[PDB]
Amino acid sequence: VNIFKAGADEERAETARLTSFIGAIAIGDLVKSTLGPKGMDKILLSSGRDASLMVTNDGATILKNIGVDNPAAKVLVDMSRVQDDEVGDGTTSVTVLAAELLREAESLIAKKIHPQTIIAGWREATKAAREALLSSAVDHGSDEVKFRQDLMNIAGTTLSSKLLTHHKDHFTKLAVEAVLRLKGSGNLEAIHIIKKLGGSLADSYLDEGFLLDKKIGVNQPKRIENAKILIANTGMDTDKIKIFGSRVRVDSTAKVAEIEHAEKEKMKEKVERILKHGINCFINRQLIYNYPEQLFGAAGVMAIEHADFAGVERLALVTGGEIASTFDHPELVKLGSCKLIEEVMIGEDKLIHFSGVALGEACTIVLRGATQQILDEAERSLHDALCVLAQTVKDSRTVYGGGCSEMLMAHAVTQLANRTPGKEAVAMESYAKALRMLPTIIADNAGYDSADLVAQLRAAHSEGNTTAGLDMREGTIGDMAILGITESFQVKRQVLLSAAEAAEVILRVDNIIKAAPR
Amino acid sequence: SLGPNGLDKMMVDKDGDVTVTNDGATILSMMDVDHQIAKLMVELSKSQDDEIGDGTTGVVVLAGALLEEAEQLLDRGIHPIRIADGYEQAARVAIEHLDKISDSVLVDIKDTEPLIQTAKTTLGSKVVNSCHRQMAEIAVNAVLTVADMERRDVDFELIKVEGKVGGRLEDTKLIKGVIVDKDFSHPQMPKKVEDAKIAILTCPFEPPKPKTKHKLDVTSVEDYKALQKYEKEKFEEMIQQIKETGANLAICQWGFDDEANHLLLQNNLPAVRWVGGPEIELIAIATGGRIVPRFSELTAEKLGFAGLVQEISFGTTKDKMLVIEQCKNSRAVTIFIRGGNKMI
Amino acid sequence: KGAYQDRDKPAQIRFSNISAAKAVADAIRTSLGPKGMDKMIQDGKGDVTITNDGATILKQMQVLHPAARMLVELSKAQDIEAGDGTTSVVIIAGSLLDSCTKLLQKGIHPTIISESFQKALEKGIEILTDMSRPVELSDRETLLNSATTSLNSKVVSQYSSLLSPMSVNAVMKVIDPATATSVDLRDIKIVKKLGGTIDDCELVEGLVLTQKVSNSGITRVEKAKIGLIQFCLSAPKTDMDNQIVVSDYAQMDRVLREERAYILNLVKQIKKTGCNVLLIQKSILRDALSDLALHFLNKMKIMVIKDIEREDIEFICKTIGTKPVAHIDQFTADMLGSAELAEEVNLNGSGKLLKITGCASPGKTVTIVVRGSNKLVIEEAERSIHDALCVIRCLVKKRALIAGGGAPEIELALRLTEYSRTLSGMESYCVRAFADAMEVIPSTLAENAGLNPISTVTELRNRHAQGEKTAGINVRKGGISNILEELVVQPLLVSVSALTLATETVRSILKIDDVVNT
Amino acid sequence: KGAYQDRDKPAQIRFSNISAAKAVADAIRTSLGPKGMDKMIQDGKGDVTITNDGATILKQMQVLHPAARMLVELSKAQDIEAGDGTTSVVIIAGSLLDSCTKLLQKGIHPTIISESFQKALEKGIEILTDMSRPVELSDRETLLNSATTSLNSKVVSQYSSLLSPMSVNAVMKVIDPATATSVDLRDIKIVKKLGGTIDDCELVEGLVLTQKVSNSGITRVEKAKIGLIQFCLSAPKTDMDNQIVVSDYAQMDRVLREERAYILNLVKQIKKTGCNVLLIQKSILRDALSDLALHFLNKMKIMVIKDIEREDIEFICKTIGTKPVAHIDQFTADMLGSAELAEEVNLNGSGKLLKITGCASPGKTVTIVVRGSNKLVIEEAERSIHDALCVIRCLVKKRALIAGGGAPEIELALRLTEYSRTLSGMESYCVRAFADAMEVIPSTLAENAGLNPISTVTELRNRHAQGEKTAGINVRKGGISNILEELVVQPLLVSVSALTLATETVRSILKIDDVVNTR
Ligand SMILES: Nc1ncnc2c1ncn2[C@@H]1O[C@H](COP(=O)(O)OP(=O)(O)O)[C@@H](O)[C@H]1O
Ligand SMILES: Nc1ncnc2c1ncn2[C@@H]1O[C@H](COP(=O)(O)OP(=O)(O)O)[C@@H](O)[C@H]1O
Ligand SMILES: Nc1ncnc2c1ncn2[C@@H]1O[C@H](COP(=O)(O)OP(=O)(O)O)[C@@H](O)[C@H]1O
Ligand SMILES: [Mg+2]
Ligand SMILES: [Mg+2]
Ligand SMILES: [Mg+2]
Ligand SMILES: [Mg+2]
Repeated sequence: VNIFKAGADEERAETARLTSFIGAIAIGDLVKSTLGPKGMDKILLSSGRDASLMVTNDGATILKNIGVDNPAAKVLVDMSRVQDDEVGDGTTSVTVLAAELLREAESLIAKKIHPQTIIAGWREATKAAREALLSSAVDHGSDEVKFRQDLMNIAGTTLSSKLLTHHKDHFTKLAVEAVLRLKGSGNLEAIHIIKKLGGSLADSYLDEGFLLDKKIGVNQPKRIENAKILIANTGMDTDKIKIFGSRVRVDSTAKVAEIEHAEKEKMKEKVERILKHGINCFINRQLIYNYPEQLFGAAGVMAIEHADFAGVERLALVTGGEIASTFDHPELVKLGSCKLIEEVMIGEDKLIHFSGVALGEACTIVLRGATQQILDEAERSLHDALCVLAQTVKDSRTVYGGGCSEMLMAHAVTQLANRTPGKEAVAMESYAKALRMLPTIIADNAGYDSADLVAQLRAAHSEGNTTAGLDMREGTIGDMAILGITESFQVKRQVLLSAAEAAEVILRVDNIIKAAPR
Repeated sequence: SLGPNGLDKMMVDKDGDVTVTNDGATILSMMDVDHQIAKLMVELSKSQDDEIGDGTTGVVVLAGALLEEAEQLLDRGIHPIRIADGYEQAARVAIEHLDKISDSVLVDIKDTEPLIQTAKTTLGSKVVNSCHRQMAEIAVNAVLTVADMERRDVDFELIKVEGKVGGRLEDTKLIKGVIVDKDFSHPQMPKKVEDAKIAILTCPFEPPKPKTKHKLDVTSVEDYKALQKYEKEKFEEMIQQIKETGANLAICQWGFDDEANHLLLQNNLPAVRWVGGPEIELIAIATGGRIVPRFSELTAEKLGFAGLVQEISFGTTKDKMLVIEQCKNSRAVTIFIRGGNKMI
Repeated sequence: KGAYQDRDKPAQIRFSNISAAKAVADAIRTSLGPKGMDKMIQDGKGDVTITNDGATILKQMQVLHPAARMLVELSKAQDIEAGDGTTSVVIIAGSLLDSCTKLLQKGIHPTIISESFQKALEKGIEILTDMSRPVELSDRETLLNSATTSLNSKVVSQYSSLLSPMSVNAVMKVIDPATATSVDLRDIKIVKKLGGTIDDCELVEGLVLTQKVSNSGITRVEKAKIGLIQFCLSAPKTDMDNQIVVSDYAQMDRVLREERAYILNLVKQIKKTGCNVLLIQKSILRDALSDLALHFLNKMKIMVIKDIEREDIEFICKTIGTKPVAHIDQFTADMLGSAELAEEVNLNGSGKLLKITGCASPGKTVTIVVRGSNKLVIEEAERSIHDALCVIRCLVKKRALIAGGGAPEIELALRLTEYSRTLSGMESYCVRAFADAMEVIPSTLAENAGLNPISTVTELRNRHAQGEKTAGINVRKGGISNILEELVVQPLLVSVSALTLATETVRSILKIDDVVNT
Repeated sequence: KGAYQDRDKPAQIRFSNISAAKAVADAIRTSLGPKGMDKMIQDGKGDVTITNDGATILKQMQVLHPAARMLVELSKAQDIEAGDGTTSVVIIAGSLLDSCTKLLQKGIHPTIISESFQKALEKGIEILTDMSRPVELSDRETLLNSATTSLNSKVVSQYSSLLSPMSVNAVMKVIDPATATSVDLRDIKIVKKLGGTIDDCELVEGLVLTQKVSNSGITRVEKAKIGLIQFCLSAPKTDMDNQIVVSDYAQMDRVLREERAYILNLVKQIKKTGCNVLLIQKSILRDALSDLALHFLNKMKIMVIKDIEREDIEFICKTIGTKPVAHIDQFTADMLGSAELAEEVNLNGSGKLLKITGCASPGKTVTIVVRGSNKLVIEEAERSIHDALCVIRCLVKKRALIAGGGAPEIELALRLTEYSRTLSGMESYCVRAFADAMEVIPSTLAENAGLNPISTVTELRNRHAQGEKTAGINVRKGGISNILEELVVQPLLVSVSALTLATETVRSILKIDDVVNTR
């Protein structure tokens, strides 16, 4: 007898894990074609309204854009998005590793092994692998030149799997420089990425100051030397007295004429109070109406209308001023400083160029490609590189990439498995196989002999050479210490832990109950 | 599902939201069924959850077994009422024997071992048994801190479990303070202060207005100038009255405007706005202050004490949160959970 | 022996993208050169357009393939960067994608083709730079040659003798030809009105308004004193709630008299400054002009122009040198715009047009008015004028001038084939294909003119092989001749931007291996 | 700590099969014993039957589940082998499958359950065989008691005084009780006609025909000389294509005269042998009777009967003693059956019958004619008489007799549970489940009789534990008492075959672990 609903169903057997495994493997196979320096990106086309088209390489936006149906696919997409939020890298890596973990899981359950046995084996294996990765982590930060070289290597390895690889030598350092302007503040919003079409992608440059996409007023000057910027968050509009319930109730036209004259005079006195600070520039958050603009033009200052919260925050960071709202006491927290406020033209548009800024705490990156999709992909991948660089500035521990860290931690898992009895050992062996399946995939997407390369790496790591990985520009087994394929320790640790946790949570379901759709 | 070796159940709702859970009450909660007995069993699990919170699957399985044995018995031509009477008699006998069988565990803050062991037993069969040791300890400590032992009552509204994605399950901790998904207004002001006298406040930093409808007639330029002066001095007096109580930090429930934010900045007095009502109450209970509804009655003895307030960034995203730790004696605590998934 | 590469979907997707790009290129192939005839596009609503610009043709035509959309974005990016060549860039991209399809069929990895195309582009940019000759301003002859060349492939070609000199005069009368490094097209206001013929297009150093004079008593003003107004000439009303209460019978007389006196006061202050024509900004929430106010203005023998857009205030101020007023107390003749003449002209029953001409203050702005029988020719004429202006902007941007008529790309094909012959490896074929895929432009120019494409291209290759550079197709002679003596030249920036943008977008297209519907 | 057995599909299939078998069992569970009432089946077409036979109930009720089809086939197989107990067998199979679903819930492999069930079967066969007593034929009392016990649970129970003695007479008048070892039921021809009441059923040692006499001038013949005919009494016609050509006016008269002379010669050859009544076989392709032939036969004062089916000629020859005749020259009095009387009997205006009585060579064949108000009661009476005949057949097959009224299965349940208490292991639970799974028959005997089932079964177990065997449920007394004193017995073959077939069917069902829907 059926009891649920019309449209509600239950899969309480091998069918449930069949659906979960096939969905996770579909996610893994879709994401798999975008790993390594030789990975190839994808086109996302919307069948709905506006037919949005986006060319992308990373797995986070690929998985979040598509509409997944299988709940396991939803689990993988959520894990990828969470991992992108946490660090900003390895979303494709974590999704692929989870997919291979589930594949080895179904292979094991074919051999009639209880899922909790696999769970215990995986817990022990991930503990050992995390311990080995932590033991193999190299650290810097005390050094200055060595840490800068490490940052350059991290940017290179993060940016080599994307389109900017075509000009990687130009871009990596640029990204590093941007992070070097943050001065340790974990504020990625201090970085502005302005994307304008036209010209090769090698024309992109990190500005030596700031760029604002706003407009000068009518009568204000359009160039200043030795700027004294005051940044404000005042009204400058009609500017109601804010006492709700106030109205003019008079008996003549002279009275209302006098009241409007008083309103204009109070606005004039507010502008005079602003000018008393000793300024030649003024940046406001919301609109500036016609009378304050006229007064500013007459006085001889420069005013900016409608610079949003992000704009004023970035100007405050790059110039050093405070966000003013009340100008009663000009002697309190002071202004900012620059050296030129020239208007500079890019493409066909004009932007305000703050040069000679007092502080480098914020900056702008100009992205200029030949196609809007190229601009979007460059922006997303540059965001990933900046995220990783900021994360490794916060925590300078690094581990070698190219599969070397994966190979060594898989070797540790294998060594632990060899000394553990029972059916746990095969679970840990499957864990190690799934973990080693990543460099296999990188070589496959590259197009080399994956089996030979992986066997060579296994032999080299078992011997003791703990810095061996895939040299992809030639396709052999090289030394990541000499070559310089580094990676953030935080990124790899988060990838491992998140993938293992998602595999564990998915594997222990034996019943899927779907309610009737709305 | 019941038992440490049990397996989870993954349910999607009518919108497409996935929950991978093991709690029998919740599992039966999203199980949409039409048959009346299934509805009764769902209500059974929910009631057992509400009264106790443990053994939700156990009562469902026990009821199913009891009904199966009842069916086998009434197959032999016995009245259902006799089966029910026998079930009640045996339940009485089992309750008496289970009263006889038991022992006691001492519940004091001085020794927290048996409490931790019982919490560990409960935490088994759930995925969080990955850690299985520190979460039991934090749960025990939270209950012992919040509970009012004299009344033998635990108020669950003093425990604020909050989950944020990212990190690991190792980060699930017990803040003996309060955490709020807000941030200091006016980002120029400091992101942290040391031991702070807090001014818990409700009315907004805006010029007052009576609830009754009103019309303030302005009839001359002198009256207009007087209104301007009234606004300016209202802001200035409000800020100076906040300052004169010695508070290093203020908290307002209803938010405020720019002409107040700059005054709070320029007087070196950080504050936050748009804090929810229950969050205000939890802050008041934790930091030990008193909620005041008007600036005119903000004294020195109505402030609270905070060990430290911190603004925390939470990874690459820009979701900043405010945490208040190290109160003199916090009767309300917070349980903070982190992980690599929403469902986890 | 080798990787099996079981997956065949990437190959199918790549060939589909190449086929779509080739089809899109062939669609507009017949719309290139002087002999190419324009396309006709009618969208879903019954609106039609007669377009020869590739960007417009591709935008109006709602394509559905991702490669086609990337191509239309490429075309619009090339228009933004240069303004001419938006057809040739698409043709080049599609043609060399069709060239690389057989490279894919020959067993070559897409990455090798992309890198080899990058190297070929690197060589080609140097080839184009060497082929060029320096160009310097104040040489009106070469500027007229470039403008005529830009306008030859448009419907307005027969008017180019009366339309290119004014096209270059517009640019020369806006920017200083000494230290410019860029020009702006925003301050070149193209105003279009239906009626007349093309030979009636005009260039005015003053200001053109489509607004209408409110007081139909005054039409012409000699020695005009123009003054912008940003406030309102109506009954006074404060920003906050306004109310007047009447309790006696004399109060109605008092309020009427006081309102009349207030309006008369405002008009008297306006008139006493010598202002003889008034410009009222388009104001909402308060009547900009009152009937009594307009009556008083007419009584004091003034001309009033009302309903002026907010975004046009900057243009008007830059043209006639006036400064806006938002308060009557600041309305003075010391900051009042002046002009020699203000006229309102009826356009033979087709419209009413306002001219402010002879502005005594300097004006860094000109205005072009375009005339035509029907609307389609007017749209195409303004687009062609915009193309000529963009060509002059390219000349100003970087000072480098090359020949046209097929000569640059055919010389590039020869040089790049010779360069590919010394590049033994798997990239030799790719550089050769890139070199031989840039002969599509001379072939298209030959076949669109009715010439014999095979013999024309072969004779062009022979002529350029002997070093007879700057030799190309001539449609007046109907053969191949030196182009410089025929006065057909184009700025180098157009060709370089086209080549670079096409190569970058083709590399991006080659990086694609899958398409999935979201 | 063992195989995971990930696939739960086989367990679900087994539970579904067990549930379907239990549903089929307890659907007809209310049709057991002398107090269980019969069902009414109305099939898709406009046909209705009122039946208590388990085999017919299960056949007419077109089931869908494969296990239900297995159970209906089991019931028909038990009907074939035994003829009675076709309800108890399906009840037993469903009941012990219901018992074994709990075993499947206890983590016991199906093969172990099947082997333990087979061992319990092997023990139960011995228990039942030892419990019985030898029986000797030609003992009217035991035969009558067995027939009455078979008929009691049927609609004709109130007629058991008139149906049991004739039911045993039918069997005893076919075989020789000296050396039979079996009985062929084909020679017990059952003829049904509407009308009358059940009390007018009759047994005849002669022959009964549903045909009608061609000539309505003679109906009663005394000292009749019956003779079968397999040739056609019409104008001669050869097997190959036949044609008569006429070219004269005298040819027509001549051909008519030859036809008449040939027919008259055939009829005279028939008559000169002393034949008194004629039985003409039904011959398609050639009218076995012509108007001229029937005219001549009636003129010679004879009785003629036609349209006799080819399948009944063996029965007629075995009954009255005639021998088939396919040629006129072979028609003589040496191969001509004789009878004391031939009659055309009218059943009070509800049809007509032919009765041949007093055959001088009484063969091993009798006939039963049944009377009834409506068709349904007639069909049910036929089924009940057939069940009684099958019971006597089983008693003839193997000579062994057991008590009834729940005594055999309850005694087997005891002896088998103390047998299980000596086989400690994994199979002890399975054997105990088998032992306690056959308490269903006594429980339902108590339930359908209105007695309290739990107390009745408890008293039954207690009284067979005290050595007072042959104790069971009595519905006349309304309690529990000795069964042989109540004159309720059944042959050992019935119960032993029921148990064996049920156990085999369950052991076969328990080996299923998947179902596939073929195209
Ligand atoms: N230039 C390289 N050489 C060798 N291995 C690399 C290189 N670049 C990336 N990898 C490896 O490829 C894996 C995935 O890289 P990537 O595709 O950049 O991940 P994501 O898409 O998350 O940025 C990383 O674990 C890294 O170790
Ligand atoms: N008079 C001419 N003689 C020969 N070739 C010409 C002439 N005018 C233009 N061309 C060629 O036609 C090509 C296409 O130019 P045109 O259609 O004006 O703009 P676009 O380059 O955007 O298609 C140019 O490459 C140019 O070399
Ligand atoms: N007079 C009676 N008293 C008690 N039990 C009886 C009596 N007659 C029959 N039974 C029991 O009823 C059971 C079923 O017999 P019956 O219903 O005639 O055949 P079937 O089982 O084929 O339907 C037999 O096992 C027999 O023991
Ligand atoms: Mg990366
Ligand atoms: Mg529990
Ligand atoms: Mg052109
Ligand atoms: Mg019977």
